Amino acid sequence: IAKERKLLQNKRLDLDAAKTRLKEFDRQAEIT
Amino acid sequence: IAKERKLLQNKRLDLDAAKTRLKEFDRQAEIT
Repeated sequence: IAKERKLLQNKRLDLDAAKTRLKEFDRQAEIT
Repeated sequence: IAKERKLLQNKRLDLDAAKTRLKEFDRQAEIT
């Protein structure tokens, strides 16, 4: 549980980096 | 022309970084 929520909080900022630059979190958030 | 193609070759790798991590280049490539 701590591993899945740690990778959730790790790759949440990775998808923040993927979505905020305009012009591993779905499955990880689902398992978490 | 050299400035627009330099920013093309600069931000092409930026959108490579944006698209290869799965789960400024459109307008720059159009002007170039």
